[PDB]
Amino acid sequence: GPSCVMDDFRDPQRWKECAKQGKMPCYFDLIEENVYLTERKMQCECTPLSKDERAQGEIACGEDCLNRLLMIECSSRCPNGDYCSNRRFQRKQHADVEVILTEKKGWGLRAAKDLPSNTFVLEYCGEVLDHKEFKARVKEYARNKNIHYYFMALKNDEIIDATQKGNCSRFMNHSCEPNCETQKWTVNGQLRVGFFTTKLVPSGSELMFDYQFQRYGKEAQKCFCGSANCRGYLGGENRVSIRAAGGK
Amino acid sequence: APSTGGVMKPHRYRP
Ligand SMILES: C[S@@+](CC[C@H](N)C(=O)[O-])C[C@H]1O[C@@H](n2cnc3c(N)ncnc32)[C@H](O)[C@@H]1O
Ligand SMILES: [Zn+2]
Ligand SMILES: [Zn+2]
Ligand SMILES: [Zn+2]
Repeated sequence: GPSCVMDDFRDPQRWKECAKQGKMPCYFDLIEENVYLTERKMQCECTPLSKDERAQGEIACGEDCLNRLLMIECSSRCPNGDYCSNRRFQRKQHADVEVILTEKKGWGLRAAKDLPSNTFVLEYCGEVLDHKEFKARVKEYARNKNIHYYFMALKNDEIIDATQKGNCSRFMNHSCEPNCETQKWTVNGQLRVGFFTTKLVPSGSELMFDYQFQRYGKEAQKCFCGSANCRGYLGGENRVSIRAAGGK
Repeated sequence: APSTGGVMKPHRYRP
């Protein structure tokens, strides 16, 4: 099966040529941070590491950082400055991953190196929609007969839509026995969703999260995860309303 | 009458 590295999406014309030949996924607008469809877009207490502590391998803003424990990233004003290891989303400190074509789920994400447990993979970026916007896109994606869905609940009536604009996190497939999870992090007082490994993911293994999918559509998508505890369908047994799936 | 579609919901892994 074909595979491509994350740096292949930074070349629109090469990517478009690869996509006509089925060597890369279809074109999408690559973004580095969420874009709000409508205009509606804190020091920790870590004692600064000395230069010698940094040389010794000591970590800055590690497991005991008050910002990290609350899933808040540090800013440029962190007491540990440049050494701060709690700015992964801002610095784009992504896991080494590849976009691969799967047998029946479309494109997916795989580990290019062994990924330890609790490793930041990528941020789930996209166009942040309100409920009015979410409903207009529900109608359009149903009209176009789209196979793949890219709506992620963020907060209350707000949804991150990675259908047209996003990054390689939009390729992560569902598994009923997942090896990743979402985590909601605050960066500059703004909520963001990232994917994190839930276990030691060996190199070459596909990265997947439990979508916990709220299906509004009439027909359930069969789940091809292949787990022993497979639920059979993305979205389980019951169908929910467009208002409930949208977070209301 | 969407025949297909839904929303992914964030949640922490627990089981
Ligand atoms: C967020 S997209 C993931 C990337 C997508 N596979 C692609 O090729 O762009 C989610 C879509 O992938 C497919 N998918 C993901 N996980 C699946 C699974 N376990 N079984 C079947 N289809 C799956 C479904 O069409 C779903 O709507
Ligand atoms: Zn800190
Ligand atoms: Zn810090
Ligand atoms: Zn399954």
